[PDB]
Amino acid sequence: KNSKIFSPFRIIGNVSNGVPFATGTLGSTFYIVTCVGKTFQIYDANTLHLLFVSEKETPSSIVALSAHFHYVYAAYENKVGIYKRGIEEHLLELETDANVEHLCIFGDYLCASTDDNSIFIYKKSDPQDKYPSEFYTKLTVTEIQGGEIVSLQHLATYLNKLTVVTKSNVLLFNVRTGKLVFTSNEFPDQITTAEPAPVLDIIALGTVTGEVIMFNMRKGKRIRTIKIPQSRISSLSFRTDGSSHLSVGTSSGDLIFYDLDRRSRIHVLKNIHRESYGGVTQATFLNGQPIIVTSGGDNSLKEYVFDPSLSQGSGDVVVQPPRYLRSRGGHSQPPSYIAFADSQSHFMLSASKDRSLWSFSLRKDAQSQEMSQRLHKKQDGGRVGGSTIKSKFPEIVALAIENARIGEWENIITAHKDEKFARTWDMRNKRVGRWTFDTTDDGFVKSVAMSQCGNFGFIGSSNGSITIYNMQSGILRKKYKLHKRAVTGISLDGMNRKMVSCGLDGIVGFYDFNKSTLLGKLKLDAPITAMVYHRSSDLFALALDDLSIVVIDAVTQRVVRQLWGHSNRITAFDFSPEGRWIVSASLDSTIRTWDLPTGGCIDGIIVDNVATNVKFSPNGDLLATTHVTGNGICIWTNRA
Amino acid sequence: EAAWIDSDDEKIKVPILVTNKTKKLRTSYNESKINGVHYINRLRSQFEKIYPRPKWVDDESDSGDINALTKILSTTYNYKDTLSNSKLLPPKKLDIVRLKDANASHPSHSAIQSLSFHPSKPLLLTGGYDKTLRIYHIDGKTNHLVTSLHLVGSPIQT
Amino acid sequence: GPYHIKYAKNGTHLLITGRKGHVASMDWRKGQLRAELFLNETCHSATYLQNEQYFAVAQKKYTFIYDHEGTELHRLKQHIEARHLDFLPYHYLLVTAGETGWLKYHDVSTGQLVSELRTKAGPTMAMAQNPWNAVMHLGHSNGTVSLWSPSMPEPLVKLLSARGPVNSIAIDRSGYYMATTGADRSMKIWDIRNFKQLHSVESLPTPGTNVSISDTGLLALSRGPHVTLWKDALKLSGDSKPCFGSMGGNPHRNTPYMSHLFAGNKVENLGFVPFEDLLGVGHQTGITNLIVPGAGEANYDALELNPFETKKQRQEQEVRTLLNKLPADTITL
Amino acid sequence: SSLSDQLAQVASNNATVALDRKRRQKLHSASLIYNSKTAATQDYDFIFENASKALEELSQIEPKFAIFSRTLFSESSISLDRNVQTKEEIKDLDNAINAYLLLASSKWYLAPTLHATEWLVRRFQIHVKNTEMLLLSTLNYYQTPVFKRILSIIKLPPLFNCLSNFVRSEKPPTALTMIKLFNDMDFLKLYTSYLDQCIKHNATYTNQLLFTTCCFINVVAFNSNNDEKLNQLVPILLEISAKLLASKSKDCQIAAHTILVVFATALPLKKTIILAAMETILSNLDAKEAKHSALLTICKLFQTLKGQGNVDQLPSKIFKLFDSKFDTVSILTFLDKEDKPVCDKFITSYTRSIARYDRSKLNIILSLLKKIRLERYEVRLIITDLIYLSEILEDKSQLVELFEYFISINEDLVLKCLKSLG
Amino acid sequence: PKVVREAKKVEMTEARAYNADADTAKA
Amino acid sequence: MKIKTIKRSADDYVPVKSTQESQMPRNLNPELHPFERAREYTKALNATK
RNA sequence: CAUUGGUGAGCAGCGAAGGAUUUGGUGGAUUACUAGCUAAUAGCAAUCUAUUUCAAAGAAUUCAAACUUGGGGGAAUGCCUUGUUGA
Ligand SMILES: [Mg+2]
Ligand SMILES: [Mg+2]
Repeated sequence: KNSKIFSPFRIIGNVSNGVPFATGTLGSTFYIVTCVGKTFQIYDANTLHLLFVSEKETPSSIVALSAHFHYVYAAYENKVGIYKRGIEEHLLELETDANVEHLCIFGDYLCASTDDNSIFIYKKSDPQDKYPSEFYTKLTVTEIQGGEIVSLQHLATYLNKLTVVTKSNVLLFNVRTGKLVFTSNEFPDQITTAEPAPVLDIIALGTVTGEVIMFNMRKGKRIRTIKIPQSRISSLSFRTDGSSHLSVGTSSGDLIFYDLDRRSRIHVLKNIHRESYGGVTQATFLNGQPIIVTSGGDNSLKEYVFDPSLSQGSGDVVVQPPRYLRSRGGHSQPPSYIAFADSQSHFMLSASKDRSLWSFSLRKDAQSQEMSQRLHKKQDGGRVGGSTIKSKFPEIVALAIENARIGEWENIITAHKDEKFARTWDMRNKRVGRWTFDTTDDGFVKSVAMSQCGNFGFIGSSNGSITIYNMQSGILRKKYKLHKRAVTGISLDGMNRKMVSCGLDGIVGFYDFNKSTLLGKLKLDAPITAMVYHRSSDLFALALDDLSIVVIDAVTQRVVRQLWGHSNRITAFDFSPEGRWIVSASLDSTIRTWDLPTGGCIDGIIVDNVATNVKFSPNGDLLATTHVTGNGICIWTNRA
Repeated sequence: EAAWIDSDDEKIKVPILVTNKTKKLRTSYNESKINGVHYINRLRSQFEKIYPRPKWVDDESDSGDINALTKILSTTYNYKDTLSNSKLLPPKKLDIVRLKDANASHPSHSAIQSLSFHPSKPLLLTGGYDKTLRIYHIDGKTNHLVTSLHLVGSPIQT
Repeated sequence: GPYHIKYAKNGTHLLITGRKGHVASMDWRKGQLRAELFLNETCHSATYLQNEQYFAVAQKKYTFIYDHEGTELHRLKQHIEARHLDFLPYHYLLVTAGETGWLKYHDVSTGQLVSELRTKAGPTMAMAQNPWNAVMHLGHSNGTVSLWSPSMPEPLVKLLSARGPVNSIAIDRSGYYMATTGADRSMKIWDIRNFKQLHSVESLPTPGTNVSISDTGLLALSRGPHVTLWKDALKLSGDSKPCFGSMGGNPHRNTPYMSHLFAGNKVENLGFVPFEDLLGVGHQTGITNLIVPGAGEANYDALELNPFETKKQRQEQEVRTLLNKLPADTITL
Repeated sequence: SSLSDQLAQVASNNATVALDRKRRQKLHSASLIYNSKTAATQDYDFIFENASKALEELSQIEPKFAIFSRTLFSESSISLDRNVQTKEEIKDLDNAINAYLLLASSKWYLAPTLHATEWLVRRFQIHVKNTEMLLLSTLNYYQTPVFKRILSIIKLPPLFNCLSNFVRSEKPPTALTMIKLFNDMDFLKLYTSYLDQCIKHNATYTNQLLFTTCCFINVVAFNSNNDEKLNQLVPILLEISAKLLASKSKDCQIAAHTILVVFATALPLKKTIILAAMETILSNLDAKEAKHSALLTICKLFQTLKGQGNVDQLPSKIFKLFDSKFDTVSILTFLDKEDKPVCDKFITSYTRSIARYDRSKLNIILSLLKKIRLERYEVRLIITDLIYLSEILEDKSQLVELFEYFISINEDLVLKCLKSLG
Repeated sequence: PKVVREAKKVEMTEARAYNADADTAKA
Repeated sequence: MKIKTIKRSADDYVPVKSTQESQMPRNLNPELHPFERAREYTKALNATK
């Protein structure tokens, strides 16, 4: 499983995996700790810049996160890890197989709740010790005492008490002596979330049927009762800027705000996060600022701000609605295609099943930006025919880019599923282009290619017709008709003289682009599926249907190498920049690196999830892959 | 009137001066060590200086009435009755969606002089000066041609 | 940034000069911007001349005089590389010092260089005017403080008040006390009437960049981002020595009267608002005024300076002050 | 931000300091009785002397004004300055000013009020500090000459910029523009808060209610096409209706009757909101004139119901409440008058409620059906319920008579219901 | 003119927060 | 504690009546009036001139 | 006859609960992502400042110090250099 050429580097474009993020304050500034699968990333609240990432991937997925000043605690399976600046400092291993579920830190005690309704307490060996390390005791809540534990919370000014919140009711445990001081009355509806209020002795409890309860622990009595019919609360948070507001999140993806003093609704922010992916998984007010941070399972983190009231008087009543301030995001579903935008490793294009194309920056996370799909106005003056409701373009099956004429006109071609034309994009503008290329044979787009000079775009139809358009004007110029089945690959050499095509018929044709003549025709044994053309070396590799990669020398039109060993389809493959290796992925959950000079497999890997795509950097430093699971991109460093 | 009483708080005895932050809690400079009950009571005051006590917690509690209308507004978010349940259509707004055109499957070469929907089956009949009778099977997504019938020299008006 | 601030003698106008070259003259109370230059040059300090109508700016190599609206009026070719500026109001002289170690006095009324003096002590590090006698105090890199008058080619008095360069100097209104700070992390309060050292706070946490004295007598100190104020420090009795902390509540020790911390900013200059209880602070991100009760003179005298002066009063005062200009020669200890 | 922008904010804060003479001239020049040149010449003592007399005349008209003699119009108030006071003190002054603007809201036509408010404009600069409360109180006098003067001396807040044109303009603001000012939602919340204060103090008067009603009705009309805005309007304006209905004063309730009806026609609503509306309307219904307006409102609301159960019987609590405030004799009188509005759906619901809850009124059913012609679907529902009654309730002369009525008119429908039921 | 609705720049401000470290006590 | 600041009543120092003279406060502290001898000297010289 | 002149009145064609032009505000980027403050080998982040002082170290005959001037001719009174008189 361990490659001798490649090693994992990071995941790009993943901002949050749905686990509630944790907020920690260093002096004035605030930072946000977010979960990304098996690692966590720390973001600065002011600019949402990436600051730190955990050095190593945890053995099991992170479940809960709590941050306290420099130190960050991440809980995976039965182990609770302490991290400083993304460097593990110490590991708290619990003595039971039960997985930790919730995590609370107040003062020198650390509380970890396992799924077996057992609460472990750790303490600091010394009063000035930075983090708790020693094992103090173990408290367990039985089913008679209360139901499953929903969350562990600590209220201010409670000496060595932990407010355990259960589905049935709320309990108060004195960790120092491990005795149950108080059990709250039973609550009819299952509890889902808890939140300590800025007021004293009052903790906000979110139920499964749209109730929020300001339960007073000291008095053991309800104070207030909100109703949100037909909803499930997922998060709660109070505003500490001096105005008595409450933000209530819902699983449906809607965030509501109430003015407790006035008993009224300020506003509702609708569908801030997709309902499908868990909606508002976490929504927290920053301590003493008008800004509220929200996250969700759709791989997005957002921030909203409450502007000052416009009314010189009675500012309390006239409340501006919240305003989008800033955000960072990524794909909601695994990327389908990737490609390197630049000769350097700066920018990456990614297209996903979520019908969105993104530009990801390897050098910095902030630079990552989405390609807007707003269409340019038609030159003819005719009205563009489309549904009034705006819907994103279908996913991108194939893509091609060039940088010879960046900034002058469109330089990207993309094909869509079940769509009879290919759309253009402009990298410099980061916006869809003004040309659409039609196959002209009632066939769907299966291949897209561009000349090196950036002037010609080739579109391969499923009915065997290859069309050539001009990128700067989008006017059809020529059309080649050789294949009788779908063409699955097109490429043009660096000199723009010799052109090569391949189709499901298993035939490879050699065309002379300048004179428009068929130089020669080659038939292979099996249908061809994909093609990569290496312009420097004039070798191109075909992923045949018999689980073979065939290298052919365009100048001479002969098979030079044939690679065997794959146990299943070849989903994707790429050439090394120098023209010496081919890295191919297959459905047998492997990535094999093939040495073209010797024609044998020199390295092999077994990935847990099949790799849909593999792409070398033109420099040769990095190798990126996308997989059937995971919203991000795995980046690898070429140890060679 | 506290529901519960914690005895460990009456015995616990904490020093103040060890940490800088707690130093504010002293009442007199001689004082250096206090039992728990006063430590909690002092912590309560400092907490208030951080987050002032708002109006809603203290003065107000929930614990034919005139305020019926204001209540029902609070619970409901959607103030417009669902049109799915009602069996009259709304007056000014039409909820209308386009489908695939019926004639895409087999085009007409002359104007569509008449249209008709079969009483029970899902069929549509078209005619024109093309002198043809085209019957289409309207599904809304494909709309293929069931049959066609050419009537030589009989321009179709209806 | 950073921004150097100077207030008008009557407290009606504020002059700020960004280091990279944004000079702005404004009436801060009523929020009217009189002038705003965006000189693409380095400006070091600026001062208001006889009234708010004219101000001077010390640019990269020359000093320039400007009008109320921002028109330059003169380019002072003689003053080379001036770093600090001061204006003697009764005498109508503009004073300069800089990297040349030359003290140049220029009369604004006649436009003639009254006298130019050779300091012979390398670049000048600090400067302040004694309001009582209009004798100029220069610090130097050798740790001495020298007193100069236009009529004397040699310094009147030389005081050794530090072990390294003197970063700043301040003189009270009465012209009786002087506060000097050095690069040796030491503050020294001087009695300039008799030239006897009163206090020496030998060890400071960090070097003090600037010092200032209010009308009421508050001593102000700035150390990088910190700003600290002491009350009754300027006095002969021993108990008035500035102290940062009282040991066990000893009443005699003089703890700070007020303190403030600009988190990430290095203070550039401190200037009291003349007749209001406010302290101006220049720093990297702009200008800030702190509220310092008791700082300023509550009871101003309208004949001499008047914050509520109308334009007709301003022009009448501009002449009668010009008529009885004290000759430059009259300056003496 | 640029240096100029920040200094502008400093100027706006420092508007009323009167730093120099020129500033003192502009501030002192603003007036509601006098021109600029005379205004500059006057002194606070002369201005206060007129106000003290003017307040006395207002006191005779209304005793409540006499209280401000102890606070705002006292001889000590001459020496009182706002710029010199602390933050806590200015709030008490603002509260005193806001209370006075409420009392003077209804007496702007009288001459003395214009003198009395001059003292506040000159001494306390309400035209600069309490700008919002002054405009809100005098919004309904928009065509009056007094309102023109207010605009000239006042700097408009951000919410009132619709009037920016009409400052120092010969034409007074038109009726159409006032709809624009109310159209923005933010103003409605502001006006709602001011209106709420009036109800709490019972300071309302007919003219304010008339003008407040006319704007709110028009705002709905201007938003008839845009459904999504109308949805945002319901939380605000219906909330006002609940407050107006709480008021004891009848004219306040009648305004709630106007405003409720227009939404019901403007936007279809859920029955629960409609039913909730009835209970609020009927809780405080004591005045006869409000009582007449209520009954028309109740009937109009049900007509807007266009869903299943549109003619379902009222809930039991609602039925008992309705009969208490409207005996059977009253509704028969309402059914009598030839110019009645269409009320068939309510009578169908009110009809079925009797059969479920009140047996002894079953005779009244006969009278009610004769007076009004009900729709065929409504009649079918009545027949269906009465059929169940006969099976359960003991057979009565009135009960059979009600059938006998249905025998006479549309006999065939009677069989259809019987065929489907029995 | 209609009401101008401008998005004023919002920058962070210092706010005091209660620290739980004072809470834990040892006998 | 007890905080007090230099506090100017603008009405005292800028008259309300546009016709009225402006107030002229006066402080005789010598610290506010430096160069007592030199100023009187020039006023003697100018009187002679 | 021609307008690749202006201003309009209408078609053909394009055409999913509208289309087109202009504009204010904010947010993210425009260099390659190791967190805030301070008296910084650690504290604070609720600050302490009732230990923040003492001790130790620390002063070139460099006792030099315009490298900073638009050209020509001078410079009473100044200032620089040199010598001199008398204390
Ligand atoms: Mg714009
Ligand atoms: Mg010369």
